[PDB]
Amino acid sequence: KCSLTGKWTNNLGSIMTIRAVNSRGEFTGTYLTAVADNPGNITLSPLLGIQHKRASQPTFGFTVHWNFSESTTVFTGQCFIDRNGKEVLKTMWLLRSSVNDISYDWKATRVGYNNFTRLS
Amino acid sequence: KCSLTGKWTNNLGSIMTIRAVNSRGEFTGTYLTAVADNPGNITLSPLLGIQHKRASQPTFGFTVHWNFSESTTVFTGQCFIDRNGKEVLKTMWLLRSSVNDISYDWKATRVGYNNFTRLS
Amino acid sequence: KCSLTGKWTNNLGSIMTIRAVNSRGEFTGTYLTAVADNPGNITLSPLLGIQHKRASQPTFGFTVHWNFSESTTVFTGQCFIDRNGKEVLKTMWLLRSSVNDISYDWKATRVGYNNFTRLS
Amino acid sequence: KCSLTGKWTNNLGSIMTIRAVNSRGEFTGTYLTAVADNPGNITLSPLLGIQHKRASQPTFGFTVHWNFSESTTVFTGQCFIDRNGKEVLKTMWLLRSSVNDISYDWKATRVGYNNFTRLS
Ligand SMILES: O=C(O)CCCC[C@@H]1SC[C@@H]2NC(=O)N[C@@H]21
Ligand SMILES: O=C(O)CCCC[C@@H]1SC[C@@H]2NC(=O)N[C@@H]21
Ligand SMILES: O=C(O)CCCC[C@@H]1SC[C@@H]2NC(=O)N[C@@H]21
Ligand SMILES: O=C(O)CCCC[C@@H]1SC[C@@H]2NC(=O)N[C@@H]21
Repeated sequence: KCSLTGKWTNNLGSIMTIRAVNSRGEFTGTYLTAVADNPGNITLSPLLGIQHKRASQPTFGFTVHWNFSESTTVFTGQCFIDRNGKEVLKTMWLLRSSVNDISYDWKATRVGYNNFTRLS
Repeated sequence: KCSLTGKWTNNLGSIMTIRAVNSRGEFTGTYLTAVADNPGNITLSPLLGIQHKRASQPTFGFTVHWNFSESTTVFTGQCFIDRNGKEVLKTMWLLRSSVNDISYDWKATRVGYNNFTRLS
Repeated sequence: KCSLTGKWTNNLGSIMTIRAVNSRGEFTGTYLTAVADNPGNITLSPLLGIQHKRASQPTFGFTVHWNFSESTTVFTGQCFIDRNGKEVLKTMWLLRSSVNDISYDWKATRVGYNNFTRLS
Repeated sequence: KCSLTGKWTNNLGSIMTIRAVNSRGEFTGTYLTAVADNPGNITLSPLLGIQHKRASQPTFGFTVHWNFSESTTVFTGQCFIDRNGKEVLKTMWLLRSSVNDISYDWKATRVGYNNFTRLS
């Protein structure tokens, strides 16, 4: 069974650390992004999410509340286990920026991908 | 100040309730989707997320762990307040399906929008 | 049968004209966005796309080459007709910005929706 | 200057062939996807798009009209040139399925990425 607990890195070099997954599938953790709109401001930021519990290759989602900007990212994906037991998270994300008013909403959401593997 | 705690409906007819937002911006709630891949299976599903606390029109994200499928959705957006104090959540979402192995990952993520308004 | 040829407006106030659709489903047209990163620079921009021909409610895609920035948008969606013969294009888009090198690629793609109705 | 003319493969193994880019940046080509909802049906399919012309690392978009389904995909991205002259297309895509009526629109759009490099 793939659990999100542990430390992961992604293809951009970001690191996240996920704590214990509870019996509902909820987890917390931290996220250190390698990149940002203003990378001189980056600080470690909290995440909160839910994975499925029964599945060996669960889907999941989490939210990162950036501690250094007004933005928020959500990630969703699936944990896959290889025939050799190696785990990969395949994800996609939406990065929501804060805009001044509803007339600017159209420009507020970026999209992308990230592949994660275990640090150790 | 635009608040997330309370009862919301979206443009598809789905409803959600969001409980008290704590000092870290974290919240839980319950989501009733009006639509699904298999709508005869729909059950109430928990959500867990984080909003920004200081901002009057905060960005936020949350995860919905569907209790009736192997899928997961994440929503991100911003809470706007107009001149008369009417709130709207402008959101975008990613809906992740479970696929059998990594070679099917390409097809696993749907995207869309939802505009939420306060029930009553 | 839902036709794309003609003049459309979307929920942001943008307008487009689409010319005759050929036997292969290919079409050209002109797009006037109501919004931009630098709205003082907006000029009319060409579009080029393909729809399905046989379907009464065809899917389609088109590219807009912005004539006033280095960005490009793609739209995809479906043309629906209701009981009274009213057409709507339900679309989603990706807006690609130019970045300096591949290390900035992660931030280069915005996503959103647009609903179009026929002008007159 | 990166021109999209030539043959490319992506990370899923798909192949596309792009013909001459005209002075407006328009191009046609063909796309042989490695994967599909029903891979037993895959046939070579046409594409039509636009790239920017002046830029050495242009943004672009194109539409693929699948010749074996009612779906359409759009891709947008940028062509990057390395310090060694090697070219990569970084893209993201929206895959629009045909649904029966507007009430199913919410489930009709998949999203993903693709990285392309030159065949030869
Ligand atoms: O720029 C900000 O204000 C917040 C940081 C955003 C970093 C994004 S989240 C999606 C992508 N994946 C990462 O690991 N980092 C970037
Ligand atoms: O179909 C499933 O297995 C889970 C339900 C998915 C419902 C989606 S989430 C995005 C969109 N917004 C809604 O309120 N419902 C749909
Ligand atoms: O800002 C630019 O440089 C180009 C204009 C982008 C306008 C976008 S495309 C998606 C959305 N829908 C519209 O009608 N306009 C915006
Ligand atoms: O399944 C279909 O009806 C049409 C084929 C879709 C193939 C998609 S397009 C996005 C992704 N990238 C590829 O090279 N192939 C898949």
